[PDB]
Amino acid sequence: TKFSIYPPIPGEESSLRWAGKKFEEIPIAHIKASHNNTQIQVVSASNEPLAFASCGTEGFRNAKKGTGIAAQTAGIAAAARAKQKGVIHIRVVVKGLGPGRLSAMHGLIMGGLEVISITDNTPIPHNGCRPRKARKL
Amino acid sequence: PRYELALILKAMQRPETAATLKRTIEALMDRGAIVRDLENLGERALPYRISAHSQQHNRGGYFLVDFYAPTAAVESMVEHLSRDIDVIRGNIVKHPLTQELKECEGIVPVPLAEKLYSTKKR
Amino acid sequence: ATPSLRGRLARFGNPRKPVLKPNKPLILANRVGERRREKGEATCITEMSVMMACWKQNEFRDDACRKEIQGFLDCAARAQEARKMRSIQETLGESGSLLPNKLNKLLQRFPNKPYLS
Amino acid sequence: RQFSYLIENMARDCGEYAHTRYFRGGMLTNARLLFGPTVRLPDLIIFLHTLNNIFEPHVAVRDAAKMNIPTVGI
Amino acid sequence: AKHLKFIARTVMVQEGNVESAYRTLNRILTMDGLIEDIKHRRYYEKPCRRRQRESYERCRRIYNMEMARKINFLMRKNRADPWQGC
RNA sequence: AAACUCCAGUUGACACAAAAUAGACUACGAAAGUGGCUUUAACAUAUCUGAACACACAAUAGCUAAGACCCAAACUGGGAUUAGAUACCCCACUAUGCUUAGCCCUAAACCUCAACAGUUAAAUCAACAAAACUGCUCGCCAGAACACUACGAGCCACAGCUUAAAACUCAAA
Ligand SMILES: CN[C@@H]1[C@H](O[C@H]2[C@H](O[C@H]3[C@H](O)[C@@H](O)[C@H](NC(=N)N)[C@@H](O)[C@@H]3NC(=N)N)O[C@@H](C)[C@]2(O)C=O)O[C@@H](CO)[C@H](O)[C@H]1O
Ligand SMILES: [K+]
Ligand SMILES: [Mg+2]
Ligand SMILES: [Mg+2]
Ligand SMILES: [Mg+2]
Ligand SMILES: [Mg+2]
Ligand SMILES: [Mg+2]
Ligand SMILES: [Mg+2]
Ligand SMILES: [Mg+2]
Ligand SMILES: [Mg+2]
Ligand SMILES: [Mg+2]
Ligand SMILES: [Mg+2]
Ligand SMILES: [Mg+2]
Ligand SMILES: [Mg+2]
Ligand SMILES: [Mg+2]
Ligand SMILES: [Mg+2]
Ligand SMILES: [Mg+2]
Ligand SMILES: [Mg+2]
Repeated sequence: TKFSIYPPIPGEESSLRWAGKKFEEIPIAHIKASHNNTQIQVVSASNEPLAFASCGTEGFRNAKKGTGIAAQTAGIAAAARAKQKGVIHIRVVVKGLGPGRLSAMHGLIMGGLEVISITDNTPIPHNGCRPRKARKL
Repeated sequence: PRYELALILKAMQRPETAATLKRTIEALMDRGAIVRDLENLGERALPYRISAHSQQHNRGGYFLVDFYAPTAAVESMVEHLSRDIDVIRGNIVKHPLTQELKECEGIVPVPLAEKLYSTKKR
Repeated sequence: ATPSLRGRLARFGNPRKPVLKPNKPLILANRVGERRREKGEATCITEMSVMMACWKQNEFRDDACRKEIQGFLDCAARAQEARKMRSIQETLGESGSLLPNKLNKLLQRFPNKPYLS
Repeated sequence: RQFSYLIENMARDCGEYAHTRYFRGGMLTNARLLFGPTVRLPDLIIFLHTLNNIFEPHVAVRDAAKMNIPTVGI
Repeated sequence: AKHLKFIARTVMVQEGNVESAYRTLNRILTMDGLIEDIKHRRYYEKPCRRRQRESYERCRRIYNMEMARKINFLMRKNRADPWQGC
């Protein structure tokens, strides 16, 4: 067949398998790319925490956490703890427009993990709560 | 006037679904309604998870009830659908067939605005 | 379809409140803006990160990280050529859109007339 | 420019003068300096094209009226 | 929260080419407007400032469309001079 | 830096708050103002004009009383910068913003371009801006400053609002 960019809906039967596992079963890599930090947490299909890493947990301080090298370092630290539990294929769910939004995705690949999808779950309200006032800096 | 009751019932068996529709159609007649038809849109999966009466629903039955009733019967029937435990979500809207559609002749081209600034040599 | 301008600006015939409040008159100019400078993309960063990670493990010895250095070296050579090729070629080469200097010679041959003569 | 060659030849053919080139400001209103004090300006100007290349009236239309020269124009 | 996961804003990776997937996803968010919306939602934009920006963006479009419409209309006249010498 | 560390991330449950896209639309309404869904009621006038004060409305802020509370946030406190910093930057939190019931009656309430009817000819027109005019009517204005003042009156307003002078002074604004 051809190749579609839309994810295979669970209900309808498909033929796309990864290591004999359906798309639903693949573990999920929740990335929260903030402006001053980047936390990464890998979970299974049944929401079971397997690995957690962040720039702070890798020995970075203050303004070094909001860089692209600290997010990549955090991906290698989470892709090395989850590869010992039998994780190879993951579903990336990026949340945030921070510096370590794409650099953490590269770090997960530098740990032996293969990314099959890229999901964006950045919080966008349909007017809800009021942000802080604009600054003059 | 003529209204349309978009009713989303809880996924149940045939005996329980028919008892709910009858109980719901009798409430309209008691408020002065003249039911006209009862269409079934079928049971499908909801677009989003609906939480009603301490229950999280993922499926439901879609039924339309076209009827005639006085203006005062709409507000009294909306309070009857909020207490029914087998009615996930139910909204009353004016029937779309009582709104004639004006004939259209097509798209009218719009010419750029003219004489917006003085014809002077700036 | 360019947005409309009917009943947008504050005028005498328009009874309704203005929709637009332009600070510069909406009259086409006889020139375009100059293309801005691009920030640019840093090159040979992945080769530069695996070469400095080997030094830490090997205590900054250039005898055990030889393979990594070549990746960072060969890349620099290729990247340097691209910068020279890109700057000269873009101006001389005609691709896609024209440049302002040549595009303003075309707009000055067909100037916009917001006056009568 | 398309008919510049044709007009110049006809002017030569009919023993008359032509100017199909860029009009330097002052040919008429400043002829004394440019050509000389004893110069004789045209008695009749025939405009085969009254507009310039920027779709505006030729300057000679107004410069011939200042010097009270009768003009013919298409 | 109440919608199905892994449908919205999801792109599948072809032959491990993550770069192309991230560029496609970022092109979906920029064309839809989410990227700029998230940048203006970090600090509250007062109504008066938000109305001044919409007018600026609407007058910029109008101008840019007409200038482009004239550049495409006069690009036919960018050919060689046919009356070279006259 | 301080702060927090019953903190953070995933999942699930869960609002008296606020209403992405559409909207490149240009609508409603007297204006103020109005952009989530449904329903009910509902949008003056068969000549025009017509009020600081009559009659009725009027953003935000604010008072009084009783509730609510996600977030934001004057004040205040802490941290930093600085010659100093009663500020800009960071954190936390309050009045307040919300609802109900009363009040207050202000704005760069400015599309600074009155209402109605009409014209595009003639001298187009100081300048700029949003081309220039005609008829009719109401309102207002006659150097600057003193003066969004003082006094007086009126007002649920008591550090208030409306209306609103003069003297001294300059030869400019
Ligand atoms: C043409 N005259 C201009 C004018 O001069 C004026 C100027 O007049 C000043 C008055 O004496 C003073 O009391 C007055 N002071 C006040 N406190 N009212 C000045 O404001 C005033 N200057 C002015 N209006 N520009 O000083 C006076 C002596 C002057 O020379 C009289 O003729 O104003 C001067 C600037 O103040 C200009 O330099 C002159 O060119
Ligand atoms: K204004
Ligand atoms: Mg301006
Ligand atoms: Mg909304
Ligand atoms: Mg009246
Ligand atoms: Mg009066
Ligand atoms: Mg008043
Ligand atoms: Mg008020
Ligand atoms: Mg209040
Ligand atoms: Mg707060
Ligand atoms: Mg302080
Ligand atoms: Mg509070
Ligand atoms: Mg206003
Ligand atoms: Mg009036
Ligand atoms: Mg005065
Ligand atoms: Mg005042
Ligand atoms: Mg007073
Ligand atoms: Mg008084």
